[PDB]
Amino acid sequence: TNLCPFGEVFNATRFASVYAWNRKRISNCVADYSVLYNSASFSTFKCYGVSPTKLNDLCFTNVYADSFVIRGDEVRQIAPGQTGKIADYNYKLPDDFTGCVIAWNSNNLDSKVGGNYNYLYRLFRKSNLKPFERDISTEIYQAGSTPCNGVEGFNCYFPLQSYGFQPTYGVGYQPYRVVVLSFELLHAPATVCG
Amino acid sequence: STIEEQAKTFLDKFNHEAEDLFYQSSLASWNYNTNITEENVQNMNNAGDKWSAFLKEQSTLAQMYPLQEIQNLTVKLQLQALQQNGSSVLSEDKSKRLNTILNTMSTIYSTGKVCNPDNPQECLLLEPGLNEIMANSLDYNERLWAWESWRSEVGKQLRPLYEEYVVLKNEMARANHYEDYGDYWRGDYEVNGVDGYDYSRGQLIEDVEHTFEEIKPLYEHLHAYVRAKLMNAYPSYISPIGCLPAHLLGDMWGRFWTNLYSLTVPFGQKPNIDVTDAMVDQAWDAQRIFKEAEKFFVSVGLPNMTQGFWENSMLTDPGNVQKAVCHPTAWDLGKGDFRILMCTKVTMDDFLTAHHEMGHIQYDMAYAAQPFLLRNGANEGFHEAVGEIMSLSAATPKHLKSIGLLSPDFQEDNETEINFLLKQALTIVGTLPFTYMLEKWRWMVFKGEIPKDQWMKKWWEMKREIVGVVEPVPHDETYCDPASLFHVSNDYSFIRYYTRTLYQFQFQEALCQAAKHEGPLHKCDISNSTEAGQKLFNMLRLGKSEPWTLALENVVGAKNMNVRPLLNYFEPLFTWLKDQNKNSFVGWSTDWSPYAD
Ligand SMILES: *[C@@H]1O[C@H](CO)[C@@H](O)[C@H](O)[C@H]1NC(C)=O
Ligand SMILES: *[C@@H]1O[C@H](CO)[C@@H](O)[C@H](O)[C@H]1NC(C)=O
Ligand SMILES: *[C@@H]1O[C@H](CO)[C@@H](O)[C@H](O)[C@H]1NC(C)=O
Ligand SMILES: *[C@@H]1O[C@H](CO)[C@@H](O)[C@H](O)[C@H]1NC(C)=O
Ligand SMILES: *[C@@H]1O[C@H](CO)[C@@H](O)[C@H](O)[C@H]1NC(C)=O
Repeated sequence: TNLCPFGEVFNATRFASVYAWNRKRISNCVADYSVLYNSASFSTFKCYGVSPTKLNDLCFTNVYADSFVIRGDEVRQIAPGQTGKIADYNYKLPDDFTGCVIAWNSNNLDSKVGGNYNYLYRLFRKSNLKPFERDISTEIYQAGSTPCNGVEGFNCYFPLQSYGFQPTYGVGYQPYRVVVLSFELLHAPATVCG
Repeated sequence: STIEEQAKTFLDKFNHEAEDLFYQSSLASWNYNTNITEENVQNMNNAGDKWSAFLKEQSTLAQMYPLQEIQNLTVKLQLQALQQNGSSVLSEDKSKRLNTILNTMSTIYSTGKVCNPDNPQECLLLEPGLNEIMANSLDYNERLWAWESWRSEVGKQLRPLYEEYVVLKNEMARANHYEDYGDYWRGDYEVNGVDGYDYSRGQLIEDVEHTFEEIKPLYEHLHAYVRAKLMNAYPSYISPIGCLPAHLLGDMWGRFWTNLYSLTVPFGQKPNIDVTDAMVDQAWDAQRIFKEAEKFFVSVGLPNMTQGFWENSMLTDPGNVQKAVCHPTAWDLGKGDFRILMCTKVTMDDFLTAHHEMGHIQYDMAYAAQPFLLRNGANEGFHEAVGEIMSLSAATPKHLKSIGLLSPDFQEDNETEINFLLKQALTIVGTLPFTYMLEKWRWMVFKGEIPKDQWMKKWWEMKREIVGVVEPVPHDETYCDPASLFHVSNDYSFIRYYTRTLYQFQFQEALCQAAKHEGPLHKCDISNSTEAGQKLFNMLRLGKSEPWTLALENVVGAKNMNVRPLLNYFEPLFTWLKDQNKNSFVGWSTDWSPYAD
């Protein structure tokens, strides 16, 4: 019986880009959500299936805590039945979404003068994504007909693009960090609640 | 698969490249324009070269796509905006000579310096020398000499330069499949292949022709009144039946007539409306000016400015430790960053210009979500249009009576309102005839219908017939008077101001009639009328994604330029002049000259 280590999850300092969205399985621990709820200092805290409080004393078999960073205006992109770049090619949500989506401003950390370029996101793809899949396979997207043998050039573009993060951005373009907690309800023994 | 999806993919990637490059360049240019330092200019020119070369190579890559093999309009709009190679496509030798022409003429205009015939080492540059020389002075001879000298030093130099400039430019436009370059300047207004909103290049010339046709009587009464007044000011140099001195237009040319207002006050005993001492006594500062402008813009339902705008932008003269080119400008660095740059003092003029720039920035805040190349006005005038309408609104006596800058027991009536009208006239009615004269003059030049050996000669005739100003000096082919002005010498399309002037007043009528206003337009305000604000936003949110005239109709309900907004706006002043001019003439002869003694 241990507390679910949400702490060094929500406020670690190295978050990956969406195209390689990070995921950690949480189980075999007791989970104290209501503290993270009543933190109440986030810029957005939604989810789809339970009141913020009632989820506390109703529990699951396992949960997945995924993290990434996106641009502000695209927080709306992350929700069941949502479309758009980060929704269709980078992070796709199922429609019976069990988890919760928390998102906070991070402009004072993840951006810096000159513009950070560590953070990435995929720009094109032959077709949209399945639910919940990670894709680091990065072969050139074929935009035209001429097979150009893996090079940058005309109708051959690299599927990844670097976010521009200069801290003088509008809130809609300043970076926003996002965590999502996908719960499952299965037949496994007593591994998740608190 | 198809061509069109490929083009959209291309534009997608191009958006997130050009956005970032433009942000870098804009931020660098800003950091320069706020604090004059050398390596700032260095990194600025670096980023600017980056952005420019990137744009050129993108245009070359883009021309690899067929135009008519695309059907979705927006894509065609973006691709015509991008693929137009322009001067870049001509021969590298000729393009280099062209770049030299630009820098040469511009630097001669911006560094030209006139020196009195008595002192070879005491003399004045244009800015701000000749400006005040022509504005604050009442001196006949001073203005005469300054006029001729400034037309002598730079213009006579730049004459063949501008000639060959026109030549290479028309060859360039031919290479762009344009009939000539003035046509290319028109081409921004051109609209193709959309039902109910077609627009030809010559459709524009017809538009401007007709607009000025109905404008004619207003400006004719204006000329009459000013002629009478300056005659009272200069009995030995104005006959009340002819044109006006080309050296007494308050400035070097007659682009604005505000300076003559001081001379032609309609009633020099009624106090003029200003709250400068008032804003002082009430302990205001630039910060509070802009906060009140934000309050106003909220009062029309638009979103208040971004937090980043407040914490980031430079709003006041940054002390005396650093100097900068802080002429009032409003920057949209893209990607959600919007700033205003102005060494804001505290006065009524700053109060107006602050709202002007706030209109600029709000306008840009509207169309953030559109693709890159659409992040600009429906035309090349709507920016200054929205920037001028908010100012015009706030400058009414009543809106000031609202937020407590005027005496709540103020008595506003006939004489003072005609004063305010005639002032705003000299500001805004002034630009119509002069602007149109110059624009169509340059259009004929690009149309080459005028032999070089007669340019100046026909020049003043247009000044003569269309605008009514007489030259003070005999002019042979030694003159290049057009280049004697910034936008000409600096090669800027000059119609945009005429178009802006018309569009703002169409906007004024549209919004006041949509704000359920009753009565005189010249007293109108939009604030607190969320309905009219929503009306305006309904167009602001388009930028230039829709054809511009569709955007205009989304405001006024007329699909074309209309001047009757203007004459209606002024009709108080119109009748007033129609009375004032009973005993004096309107109209002039094309032969007269002050030196035709
Ligand atoms: C991370 O930052 C939040 C503020 O949003 C703070 O409440 C939290 O305590 C920090 N993390 C840790 C482990 O303290
Ligand atoms: C202007 O820029 C220089 C170089 O970045 C800087 O050292 C200086 O402090 C700036 N001016 C002011 C008033 O800070
Ligand atoms: C053009 O494409 C955009 C997005 O690709 C789409 O929203 C729009 O509807 C298209 N144009 C028309 C006329 O449907
Ligand atoms: C801007 O106006 C909105 C309109 O309701 C308001 O909610 C918001 O608080 C204002 N901005 C700030 C920083 O308070
Ligand atoms: C706008 O509405 C507010 C709220 O009543 C009022 O205090 C203010 O005087 C109004 N101003 C104008 C110009 O209507």
